[PDB]
Amino acid sequence: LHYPVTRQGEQVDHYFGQAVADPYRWLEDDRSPETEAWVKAQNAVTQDYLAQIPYRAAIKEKLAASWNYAKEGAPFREGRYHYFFKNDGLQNQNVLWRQQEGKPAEVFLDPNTLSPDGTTALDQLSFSRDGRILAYSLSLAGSDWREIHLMDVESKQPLETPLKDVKFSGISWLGNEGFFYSSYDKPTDQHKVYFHRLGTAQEDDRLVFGAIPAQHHRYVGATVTEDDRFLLISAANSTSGNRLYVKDLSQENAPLLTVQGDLDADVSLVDNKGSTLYLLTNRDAPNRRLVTVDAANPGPAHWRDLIPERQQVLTVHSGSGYLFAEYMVDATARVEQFDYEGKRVREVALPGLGSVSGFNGKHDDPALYFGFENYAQPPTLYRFEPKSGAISLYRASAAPFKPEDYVSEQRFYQSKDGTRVPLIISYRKGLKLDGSNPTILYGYGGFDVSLTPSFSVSVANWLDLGGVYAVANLRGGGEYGQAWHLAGTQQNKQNVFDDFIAAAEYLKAEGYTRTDRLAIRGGSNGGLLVGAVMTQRPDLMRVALPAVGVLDMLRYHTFTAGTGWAYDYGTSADSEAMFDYLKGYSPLHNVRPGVSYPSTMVTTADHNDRVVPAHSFKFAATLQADNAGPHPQLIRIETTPVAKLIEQSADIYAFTLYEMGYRELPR
Repeated sequence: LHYPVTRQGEQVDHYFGQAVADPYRWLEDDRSPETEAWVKAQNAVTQDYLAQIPYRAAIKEKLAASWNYAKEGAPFREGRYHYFFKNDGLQNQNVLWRQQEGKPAEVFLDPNTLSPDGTTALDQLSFSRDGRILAYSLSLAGSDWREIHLMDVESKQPLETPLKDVKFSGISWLGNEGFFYSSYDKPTDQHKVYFHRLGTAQEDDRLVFGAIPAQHHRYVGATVTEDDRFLLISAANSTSGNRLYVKDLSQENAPLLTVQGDLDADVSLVDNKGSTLYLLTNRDAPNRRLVTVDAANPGPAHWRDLIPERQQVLTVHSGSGYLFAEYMVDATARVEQFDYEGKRVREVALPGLGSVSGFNGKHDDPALYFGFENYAQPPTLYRFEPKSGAISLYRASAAPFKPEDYVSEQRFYQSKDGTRVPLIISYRKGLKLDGSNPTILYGYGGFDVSLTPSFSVSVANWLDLGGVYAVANLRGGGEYGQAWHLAGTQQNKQNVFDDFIAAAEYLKAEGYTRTDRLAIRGGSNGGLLVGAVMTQRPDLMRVALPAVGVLDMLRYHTFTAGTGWAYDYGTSADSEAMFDYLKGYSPLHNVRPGVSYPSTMVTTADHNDRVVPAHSFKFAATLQADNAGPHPQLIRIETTPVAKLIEQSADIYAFTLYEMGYRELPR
């Protein structure tokens, strides 16, 4: 196996008088002739290696087939039509359909046509109060930038020229006058809120917040309440914590009032009832609570509990004049229904143990819809009649997978410090705990993100191939509130890696699998997780699959959206203690010459806005130069989409099973 030669530069960075060599610094430029040539060469070696795997084709074909099935989302009324997303199984992007009373359904907006190879994608859609105008954002290529298009809903033709330079933005209508959105320029790290009035040019949009020094923030958002009474402005500099402001829209030129003026807690708007604001917050409540306060004196000291904090994490949706409190019980959902006065109407019986979506609707919606799923249960839709609480099946899944053919169980293990951590293990019924089943252990562990049960075609296909899929709810995530999150941020980040290592040990000890049959996987912060564990414990697994990971913890913040993750990671510039902690686990800086790493398949796109390819490029290069054992250190750089995903999903599984010693499908 001959790796492409990777040139070593002379770059040397210094942190607190300490020197650190970075020979692959030139790879940080993913658009230079050199880097693009290296990328091309690498993909060559990789595809050549995968060519050796006989069953790859069968896996791809199995993946393709099982994916082709009709999908249809929940309907939602706007104006005089009911809209709904559909996919006949062969379409890259879901199509928005529309239908009027008794009349036949028609296509309303098909994103696939907006681009030859379906590159451009539909992100968010927002209808005016009357449903006569639709604003929707499109993401060209694969960047965080957007364009907001404006369509006349009746004729389905463009209303005005699209708004440009929109990013990390919402789209919230003030009646039928216009909408609020966010952008970094006028109308480069000072995000601002602007108001676009229909019938005017974007160059004249009025600045609402973010321009004066006191309002400078990296991220700002704006939302107008359903009844058009209040404008809520959130402002933040990092991924956790935000300030919040309110403006009464029934008054003429009302001033901004401060709901929360510090970044010591997250607080967001749920709805309003008259002049009373309903807010979800973790302020003085690690598991979050729902509070109310009068909009005319909305400070934290006046907030009053509507739904008090409990031992489980709270999330709140509103619809049909009710509030729906979703609680997380060991990563699985439970739902309760309350009225705006805080009185509990009932516990809503869910179809089982998993994840629920929905329960979101307008004040007047006669019925609410919700989806249910888990690792063995493909997405199912239900109709919930609010008043009686009657539930009825709305759309069974057309996916080619029978739930009862699988097992999905929850187990708890203990991490290094004794902490109890949940783990959900899924597989085809009939499996024996003899420790030989090929297994993929997945995790994330960060940014208060909770890994709740989710159905995946690619995963269900791994289960059919005889493999085991295990998802650990590591600290760093939000499964057990802020405490769970914080025990995995900054100088505690090692707790996340220890929890992951312990899950690996549990799976072997319980007979699910063994070291040569274990693969660990993760994406982004999960890519960091894999990179950190494979460098600290190369002896723990057979295959490592770090996707789009943050792997250079010393320079991650000098890049892209990296400037916004300091809350969770801290930066090498904060202090020497933080620099030392980061250098202590930074994957890129912990690869050592002479170590035998497991077979690795680093995945990433050639260009990416959120997590720059440089992380993966440099990590892969470093592994190829340092690895001593006979295991291949490869990198697959992606260069239509679902056809490219299936391709990549097949490449990963083929590589994994092949590296575990298989030369014929496990089953």
